[PDB]
Amino acid sequence: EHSRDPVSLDMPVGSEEEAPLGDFIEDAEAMSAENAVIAELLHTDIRSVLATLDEREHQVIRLRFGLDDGQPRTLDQIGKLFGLSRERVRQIERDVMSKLRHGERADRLRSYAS
Amino acid sequence: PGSLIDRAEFEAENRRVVAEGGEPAAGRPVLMGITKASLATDSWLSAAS
Amino acid sequence: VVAAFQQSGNSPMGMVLDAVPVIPPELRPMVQLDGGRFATSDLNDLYRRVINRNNRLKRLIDLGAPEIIVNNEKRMLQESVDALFDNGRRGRPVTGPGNRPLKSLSDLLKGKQGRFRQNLLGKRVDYSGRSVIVVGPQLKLHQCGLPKLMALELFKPFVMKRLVDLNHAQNIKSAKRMVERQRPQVWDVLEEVIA
Amino acid sequence: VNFFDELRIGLATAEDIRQWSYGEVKKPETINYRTLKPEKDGLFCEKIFGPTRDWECYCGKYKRVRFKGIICERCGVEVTRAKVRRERMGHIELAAPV
Amino acid sequence: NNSVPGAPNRVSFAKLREPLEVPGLLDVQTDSFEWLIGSPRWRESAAERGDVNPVGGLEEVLYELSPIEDFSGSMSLSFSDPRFDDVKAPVDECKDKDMTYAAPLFVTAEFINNNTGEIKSQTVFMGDFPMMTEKGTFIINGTERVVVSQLVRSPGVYFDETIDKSTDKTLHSVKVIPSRGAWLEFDVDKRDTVGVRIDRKRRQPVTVLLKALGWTSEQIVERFGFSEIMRSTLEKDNTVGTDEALLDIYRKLRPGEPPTKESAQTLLENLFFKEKRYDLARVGRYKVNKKLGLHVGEPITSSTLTEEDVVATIEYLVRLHEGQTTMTVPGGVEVPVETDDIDHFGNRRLRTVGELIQNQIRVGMSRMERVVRERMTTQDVEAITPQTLINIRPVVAAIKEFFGTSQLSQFMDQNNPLSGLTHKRRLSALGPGGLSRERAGLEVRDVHPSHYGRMCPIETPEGPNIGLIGSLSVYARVNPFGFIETPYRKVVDGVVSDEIVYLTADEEDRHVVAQANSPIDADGRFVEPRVLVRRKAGEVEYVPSSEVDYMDVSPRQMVSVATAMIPFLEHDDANRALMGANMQRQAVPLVRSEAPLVGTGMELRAAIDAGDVVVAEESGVIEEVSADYITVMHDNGTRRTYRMRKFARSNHGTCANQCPIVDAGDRVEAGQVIADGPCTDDGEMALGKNLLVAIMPWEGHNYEDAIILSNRLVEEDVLTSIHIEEHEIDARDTKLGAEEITRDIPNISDEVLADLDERGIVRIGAEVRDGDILVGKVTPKGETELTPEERLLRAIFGEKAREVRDTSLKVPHGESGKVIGIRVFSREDEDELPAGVNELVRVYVAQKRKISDGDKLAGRHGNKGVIGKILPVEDMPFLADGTPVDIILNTHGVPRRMNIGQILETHLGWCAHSGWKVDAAKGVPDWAARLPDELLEAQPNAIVSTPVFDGAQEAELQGLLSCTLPNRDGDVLVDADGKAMLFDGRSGEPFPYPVTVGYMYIMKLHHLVDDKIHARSTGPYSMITQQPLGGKAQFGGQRFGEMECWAMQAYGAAYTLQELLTIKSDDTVGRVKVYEAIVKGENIPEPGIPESFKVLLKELQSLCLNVEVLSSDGAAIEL
Ligand SMILES: [Zn+2]
Repeated sequence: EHSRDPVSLDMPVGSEEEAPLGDFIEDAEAMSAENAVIAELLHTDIRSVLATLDEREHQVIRLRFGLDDGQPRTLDQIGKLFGLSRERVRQIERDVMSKLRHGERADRLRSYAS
Repeated sequence: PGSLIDRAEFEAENRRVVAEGGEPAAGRPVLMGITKASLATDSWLSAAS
Repeated sequence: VVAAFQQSGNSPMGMVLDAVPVIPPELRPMVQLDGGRFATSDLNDLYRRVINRNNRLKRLIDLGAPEIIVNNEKRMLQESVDALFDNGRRGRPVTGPGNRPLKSLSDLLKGKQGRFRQNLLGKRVDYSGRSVIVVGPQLKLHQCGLPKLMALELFKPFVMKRLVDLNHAQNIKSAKRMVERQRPQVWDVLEEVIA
Repeated sequence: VNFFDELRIGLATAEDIRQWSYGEVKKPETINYRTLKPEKDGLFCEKIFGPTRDWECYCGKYKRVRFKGIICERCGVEVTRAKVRRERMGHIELAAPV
Repeated sequence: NNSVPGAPNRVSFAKLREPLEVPGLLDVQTDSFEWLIGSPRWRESAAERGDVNPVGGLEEVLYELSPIEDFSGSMSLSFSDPRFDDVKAPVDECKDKDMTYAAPLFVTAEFINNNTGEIKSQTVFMGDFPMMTEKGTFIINGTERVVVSQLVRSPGVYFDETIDKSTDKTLHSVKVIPSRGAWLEFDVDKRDTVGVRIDRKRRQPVTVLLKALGWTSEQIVERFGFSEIMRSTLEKDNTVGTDEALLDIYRKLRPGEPPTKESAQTLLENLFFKEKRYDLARVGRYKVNKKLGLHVGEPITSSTLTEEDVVATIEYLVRLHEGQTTMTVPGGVEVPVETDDIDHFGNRRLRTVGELIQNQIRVGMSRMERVVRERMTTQDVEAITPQTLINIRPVVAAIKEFFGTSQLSQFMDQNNPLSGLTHKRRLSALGPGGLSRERAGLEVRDVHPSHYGRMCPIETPEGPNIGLIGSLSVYARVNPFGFIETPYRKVVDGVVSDEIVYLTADEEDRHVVAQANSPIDADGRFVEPRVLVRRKAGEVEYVPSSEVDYMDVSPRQMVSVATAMIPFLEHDDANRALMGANMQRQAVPLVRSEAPLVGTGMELRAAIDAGDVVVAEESGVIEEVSADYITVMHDNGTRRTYRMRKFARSNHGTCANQCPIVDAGDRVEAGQVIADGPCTDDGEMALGKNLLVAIMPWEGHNYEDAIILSNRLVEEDVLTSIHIEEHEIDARDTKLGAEEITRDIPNISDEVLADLDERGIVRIGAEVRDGDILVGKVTPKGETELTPEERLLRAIFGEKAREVRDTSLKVPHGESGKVIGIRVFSREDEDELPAGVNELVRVYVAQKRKISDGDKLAGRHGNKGVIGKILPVEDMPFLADGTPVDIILNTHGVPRRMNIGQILETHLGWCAHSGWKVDAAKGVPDWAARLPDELLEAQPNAIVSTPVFDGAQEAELQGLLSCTLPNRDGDVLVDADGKAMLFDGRSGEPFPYPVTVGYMYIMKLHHLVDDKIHARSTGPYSMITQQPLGGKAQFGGQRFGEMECWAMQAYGAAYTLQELLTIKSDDTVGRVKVYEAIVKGENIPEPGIPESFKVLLKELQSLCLNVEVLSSDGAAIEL
């Protein structure tokens, strides 16, 4: 397979010279709709839903999970930033999970999980 | 001499040169085909196509 | 010719080249087709030839050799650049497979496949379609009939938006999925959105 | 924006070819067979033209999205959208005039 | 006179008896390959024909090559006696398993060493050969392939003539066109420089070359003395001396090389007399001998040009210039002298499949021979054996390349038996070795008076390939040399003789040909002293009934097979007949085929020879018959079983079925049809159904070629068609992992995956809709950090990253129906798959299509149409007895298009359907004098036939229409004129005037509306150009060309044109912005610069052209 002559994208295909092969090659980037519309829409829905989280919880997500500054700060790192321990934050995280999975929040976020 | 020039520019240049004393240039009207007319009056960008 | 050059204010030195440019790679893409077989435009081959000749010239100059071989390789580089800018404009065109001529750089502009004539042939547009036409005498002069299967797929953004706004869908993704599935809730909105 | 009064053409000179180009092509290698990615100073190098993936670095030092206009000192590549790869130019240096 | 035992009985309006039955309609395709391979049947056929030397194709090609030897003369090899082996697997297995129908061939190679005098001979394997099935087709990689014959100009001598514009003096130009070698042009010019153009060189005088050949000057003087211009040219040449002439020739051909007598002589011999470098096909040498009348008394063995030929050509040129009517040469008989015609079929030969395959194998064998000689010149001479010498790779490679990519190896279209039969019978005039569309002039696309009986002048493609693609006439046959022959019965002394002879173009030209329609007494005496006759070239004039020399066989001799089954073809126009013939090849096989009420006698023979109907090989008695298979007990005690393929996808999407039409305990005679394939009712072609037609405009729904159909057709499945799609996916190994098909798919609901089985494929018989998953597969993944929220959602729900992506094959857009069959090939089971693949599965989806708006219908007379509306059965006009009409056709399109034959077909169809009983108590009426005695009485729904150019005259129809039987109610609907008083379906009141009614045969074309509908709001885009694009699965955008831009500019519309070319075509960011804006409430933004202009600038700069846009100030601008 490594020993093979490549096909020049400029050879005619169909033999009528109505187009050369390089014409019929798709891209592999964000489509006009695939990512653009869904990415922007879920970003706006993020500004709507992830904003509903408490201010302290909003910062928790922004740092440990990485909304604002990225770099998901491990429980130890975010604890260093806030002074909290690795065990206490887990209970608040699970409470946030329980809060989000019920109601309009989960209804909004289902579409972006599939 | 012997170069085709549009009437407007030729007349304007002739008036400009004559007003300062330069002698007039003798020319006669001439028609030409659509192909040559298009080539004479067009952009190089449009001419290449 | 000489008067055209004199009026310019530039120099005729531009005819002799000392640095040939290269088009950006996206204009000459190397893409992996299905079956893991590589594909690439001939521009890459021509650029490879020119680069190899230039590097060999540099190596010969660095080491040093009798002027016969150096002159031969200089002729080689000149002919390679000539082939790059145009194949067949002079001499025997280069052909790797099946004695087929490599589409030179200037060939992208001239000929039937050139960019100028292709642009003169127009472009392919979105939000369009075609179908057979059947006479309908029930229509007014300012009317036409569009099959729903075509209107739905052609008005997709408008109809999906309006469907979202009527609360039939919670967001854009659900609306797109429903339009693709063509649920019965889409036809009313589609009739509403092409008034 | 879209004010183009005139469009002119001229004969490029050694200096003009270099000014358009962002980098010089030194070697003919097109792609690395094992990593399927462009080679240093080849016909596809990111150092010359641009990054293959948007907001990505060749070595990954500055792979995060929040690096705009920062050239990675480790590999000297720019961090911008992949579409720049269709815009930026290069130039070869002829050892003898042609 | 039904040749086949069990033909349906359909009386015909035949007033003449054909002395010769139609030959095997596929004989042209089969005989060529039979000659190629070489079989006893071909050998005995050739011996019967009287050929002195029966030589096959393979043996000829590899005999002319032998004996290959080295220059030193110490080595030499030969191989001959080519014989084949048995086939690998049956045709069904090869087609089902994707194999190639072939059979290996062996050649005995005798290796001889001259110095020692030793012999080493043994059989040599030479790859596989793509044998041809009985239907005259090649099964390549499981796909049916048919190679169409080609028309090329036979090698020989052509004496062209051109007239000077100024001198106004005839200029006679001669051209020799060998199969392979130099080209000679002995052309006389105003300056009188009669010269030779060898390989397009300067016009050196012919005398110089002639003396260079050793021709003494006094011989030139004596032989050419009768010529004055040539004598003066002989006196004008300056260079003299054999050595000087040879050196001049060498310099003109190869200047700057050592000029020597030996080198010049060797070059001349190599260029002209050497067989390898310069060769003339046997046909070429035969034609040259006939033209010049030299060496006619002996069989042709030497196939190379000789000095006698050149001198004879020059003599012919000078004599023709003199104006001589004929010339004679020592050893040659008197022959005429005239300019040749290129388009004549006496000069255009036909190279069938045998010729093409022979040429390809010859090329492969020569390529092999080069390497063989190179290897043998270097390898050791002691322990050399032919086995290690012969290389088989190049020959098989050439054969495969020809069968795969050659333009003369096309997919055999399989809409219906007629389409396949016509494709096998095609006569291509383009492709490799022939003319190209652009280069070829328009003078070759016209008809020639020599096409009568050889090439059908009606049938032809309507597109740009008009005149370059025809079809063999019904009776045309291909002579061994390749010239198309036609039958004729010779008249000896004014009495027609039963025995027939086949005449080619030249023989036809030199004789006199009668006309079949010319009346002849039962004793063979021409009643008319003067009979219409056809002469040399497009000349027809009355001649005494004694000078006539030859007579045709049937009036249908000049029509193809497709055109021979258009009733009342003699009444339609040529263009309309062409359109009807072409459309007869696009019919879609329905579910229940019905034989036509009115149709020529070609239906049955075309159906039988099309190969789509199984015909018993030997007479026997059927033991048990079942839908799947039938078993017949032969009279000799041996039982045979015919397996009938059912619901098998054709080559173009249609379905092929074979329903038996025999009952248990029936004795079937040999050659009787057993089951009917697609488009066949009781062993006769049936492309469509019979519909009751009323010709009238109806409220504008049938306006301008539109058609109105009764809903009875839709609800009765009259025009219901079955189509079988085909999808396939493969699991190819990747450097990153191996793809595997599994039922489990990442992140999909169970409801969607409710139809897939454990293996991961859809269960048979499960309805599949648009966008549904058809087979689930998972592809390996590398490393790609999840987006923040996507990774979070993965964490919350316990759904792991599941790196493997989804690439499951899904039903493309606009497909539906059951899943009739699934075929899976796995590398584990030792199956042949392409390199790098392990699991290949293909799923067949079958859809049943009912006629609806947009589907195309058309009769046999070239009158297309589209279903404008499908009215309820209660709205259609109905006859006086309550029989609603099934279709309405506009009357404004019949007379304008001048295809009046359709009305006559309608009248005859009504007469046949209702049945007629000609009054005979007082005696046969005058108009019925010529009607066959069996045609005076018919039963309702009878079958009638009107052979082309010989059928029911108008008087016959006028008489029949007034004698139709009454209905069961005791009333006659149609009047004598053929019109009937209809009742309106909506208003309920009778129409003021009577309307034409009758049964017309209506087909269903393959230009269905389902495939044509196309839409695209936003899909994938190209890569280099970034314009809209995408396979027809996701549909591609339309083409807004230049004329569509001038139309927009003329309107004064400027914003629409700015949009259609920038915001929805090329803008990379404008497209996304506008899609967001439409999917949002905001306005549409302003378009930017098209990428097709940025690309243009970035490319124009790369040519070292400094292109920079500037403002009024002259400042360079950034883009
Ligand atoms: Zn880096």
